[PDB]
Amino acid sequence: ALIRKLPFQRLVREIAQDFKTDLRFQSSAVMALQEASEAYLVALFEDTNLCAIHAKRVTIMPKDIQLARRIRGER
Amino acid sequence: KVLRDNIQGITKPAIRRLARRGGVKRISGLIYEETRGVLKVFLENVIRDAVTYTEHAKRKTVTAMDVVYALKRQGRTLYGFG
Amino acid sequence: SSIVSLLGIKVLNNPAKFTDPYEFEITFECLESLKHDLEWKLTYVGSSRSLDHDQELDSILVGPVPVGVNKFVFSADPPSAELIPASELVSVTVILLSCSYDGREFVRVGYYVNNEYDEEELRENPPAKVQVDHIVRNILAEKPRVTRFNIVWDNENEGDLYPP
Ligand SMILES: [Zn+2]
Repeated sequence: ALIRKLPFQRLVREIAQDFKTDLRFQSSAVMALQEASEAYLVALFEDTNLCAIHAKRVTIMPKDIQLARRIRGER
Repeated sequence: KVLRDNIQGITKPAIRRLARRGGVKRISGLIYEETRGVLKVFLENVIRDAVTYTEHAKRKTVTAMDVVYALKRQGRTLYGFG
Repeated sequence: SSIVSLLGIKVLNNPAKFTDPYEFEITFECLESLKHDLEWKLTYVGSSRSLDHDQELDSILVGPVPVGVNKFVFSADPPSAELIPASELVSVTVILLSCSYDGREFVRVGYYVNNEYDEEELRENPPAKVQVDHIVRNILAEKPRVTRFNIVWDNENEGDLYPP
């Protein structure tokens, strides 16, 4: 919905290529990854905004995104 | 460095929509590249696992079931201890 | 399905000086006898740019784990300012309170921590040489970000078919 499908599907294909040649995703699998990517990034932005607010800033910065990746679990 | 390295899966307007959806009001211009980098790590981790399950099932086609399970590895994050 | 669950955390002394210890009270539940150890770690993120600047502040290793509700306190020494990139010292960061069982991480709690000078003059014109004694930290205690991982709890009772 927020992400357009075809460029997203190409990225998925390129990434999957680095793991195993000649391997397609079912349309439902790509859709599942898209929906999950949207949910992941929305949640990351929620934490990112919180970080900025706590820093007394109204503008999010790359540091806020990296810290949100630590505040949610990292790995 | 080369074209393949710079292939993207989310556009700049999409990044802005996702940011608004997450409650963001203003952004550094450096946020587009940052967000793209974070997305690529997320997808590499999930797809790596999805592919492992597909291979063990003697398949060449990745299914939603492989993706759904791979997506559990990130854990479940909430506010508070409920 | 988790044998051990975090029930709550209290951030006890907040706001505080940068050099003050971190006081926490942690409460958790253990549903049944476990063979191995739990370890709670407290980690301060020295830089958002790299894990290289993480400072582990404290650890409590418990084993065996008593069944029922358990409580403990950290009074953890603060991070070393000398080990933090000076440009990232008086700025927001995160602290992370985690727990593992038999070496398998099952819960992580992250808090934002703002660091700000306690004088208008310094806040307006922060000196190149940081003045640690004037830094006040403020943990966002009302918004812990709690992440749970579904782990295997009893290697005799359950098997992961894709172990690491
Ligand atoms: Zn002074």
